[PDB]
Amino acid sequence: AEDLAKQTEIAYGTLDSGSTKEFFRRSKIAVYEKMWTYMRSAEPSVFTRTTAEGVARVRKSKGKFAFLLESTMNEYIEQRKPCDTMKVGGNLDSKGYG
Amino acid sequence: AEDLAKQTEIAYGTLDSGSTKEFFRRSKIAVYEKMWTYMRSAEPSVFTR
Amino acid sequence: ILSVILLFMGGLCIAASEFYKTRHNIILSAGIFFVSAGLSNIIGIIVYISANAG
Amino acid sequence: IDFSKPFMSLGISIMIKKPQKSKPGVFSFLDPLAYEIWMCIVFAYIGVS
Amino acid sequence: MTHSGLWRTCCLEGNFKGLCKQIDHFPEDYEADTAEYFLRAVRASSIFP
Amino acid sequence: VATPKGSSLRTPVNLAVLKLSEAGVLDKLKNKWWYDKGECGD
Amino acid sequence: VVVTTIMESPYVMYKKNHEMFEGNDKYEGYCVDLASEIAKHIGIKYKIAIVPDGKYGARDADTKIWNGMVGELVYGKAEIAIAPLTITLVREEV
Ligand SMILES: NS(=O)(=O)c1cc2c(cc1Cl)N[C@H]([C@H]1C[C@H]3C=C[C@@H]1C3)NS2(=O)=O
Ligand SMILES: CCCCCCCCCCCCCCCC(=O)O
Ligand SMILES: CCCCCCCCCCCCCCCC(=O)O
Ligand SMILES: N[C@@H](CCC(=O)O)C(=O)O
Ligand SMILES: N[C@@H](CCC(=O)O)C(=O)O
Repeated sequence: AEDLAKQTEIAYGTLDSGSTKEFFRRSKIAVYEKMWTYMRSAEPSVFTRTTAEGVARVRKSKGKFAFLLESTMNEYIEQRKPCDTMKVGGNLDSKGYG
Repeated sequence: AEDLAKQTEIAYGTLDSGSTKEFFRRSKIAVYEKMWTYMRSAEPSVFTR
Repeated sequence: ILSVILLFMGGLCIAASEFYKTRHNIILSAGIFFVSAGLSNIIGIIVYISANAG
Repeated sequence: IDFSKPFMSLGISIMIKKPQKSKPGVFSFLDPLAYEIWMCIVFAYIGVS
Repeated sequence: MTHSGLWRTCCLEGNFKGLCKQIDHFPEDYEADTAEYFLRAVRASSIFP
Repeated sequence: VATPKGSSLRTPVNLAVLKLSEAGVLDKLKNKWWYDKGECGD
Repeated sequence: VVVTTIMESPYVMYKKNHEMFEGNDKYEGYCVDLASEIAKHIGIKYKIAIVPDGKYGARDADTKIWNGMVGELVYGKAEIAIAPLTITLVREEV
């Protein structure tokens, strides 16, 4: 996450109405807060309607966009065709499904 | 300074009645505070005259 | 499979070398087959190992 | 008793007495190349000759 | 300081200066690798010297 | 963190633990009482 | 029971021929086999019903209207929401 602060050309975003988006909004951390403000004011719309749209957009991006999502969804895409996405960095928070 | 927290065999201290000693005492940092408590309770005397 | 064929072909030349004793190039032809068969066996081993690394 | 939500994540694991580092084998000079390459070099040596 | 020998090690400058002890060529500290067990057998027996 | 059956200290304790997880409290606690205590790092 | 779930992957996918089955049989994934196990034990006849608005769930600070799965349960439009629904504080009070 810190490496994102080191640059501004590469964009990133989070899914709408999803836990991840709510985490940045209420994150009282020095690095996570910064990210919440970068994306809210960034044009065009980085908050994709669904995960399917976001992943495809990153594929066509060729590297100018990074998609922020949960690890579980980040393991049935790196091992599925055309196999053109990779997870960089550990996890930011420990959560679970219910 | 962080690497000091990674170990305990190697000791360290600060001069007595000198700015450096006063810095750790009133340091409200996560790492510097830890050091102030390590040395104050460490025998023998690390605070040289 | 090619190595098996060449070894079989070389055997015939050796077998035929007891009827046409006057001819001498038959024995040479057998030598080429057995040497060529060995070179084909090298390729087969290399391909088999290389494929299993996929 | 009424448990609460997991505050941390664990999992059964095997602990063993850390086996001291081993000494490179007597024939460690063959390690840089796989056993297949050494076998094929012999075949190439015979074939070329 | 000890002037170790082929069979028995002794003492040098120190409290003891002549005390010798037969070296334990099979010391227990673990595991005995089969290649390490045969090196210490040849060593201990000093067959080659 | 358990609690006896019926104890009125079930609902405040659960939510409480969830508060600490979304604040970076738990993660720092783990990093300090585990990783930092490494006395054997060529 | 009206199970609420969302179209993700590999949580709720579809088969190579999804035109001819009828009902829950047509859904496959990780939150449909788990639902089978959860319902085989408790002994219930669940009915899968894909969340209409097609969102995971959130609360609009403007109108406080809970949308998505989390808002598909507070009003009474379903009971058991077997899906990927992370645990957060905003949702633990509803
Ligand atoms: N990484 S860890 O083990 O330190 C760790 C593990 C876990 C934490 C918090 C930490 Cl710091 N909280 C989660 C909790 C937060 C909400 C999501 C799952 C439960 C409720 N449980 S966990 O996934 O077991
Ligand atoms: C596809 C690769 C084939 C390799 C094996 C082919 C071996 C051919 C052997 C021919 C030998 C001929 C010797 C006699 C020649 C002559 O009559 O002068
Ligand atoms: C034909 C006579 C040959 C004589 C020399 C051969 C010596 C072979 C090795 C002897 C010592 C081996 C010691 C153990 C080595 C090991 O396993 O690590
Ligand atoms: N399923 C998560 C969101 C997933 C995501 O944002 O990628 C939730 O509870 O909202
Ligand atoms: N020069 C310092 C003392 C030396 C030190 O703090 O290390 C002072 O002003 O007190």
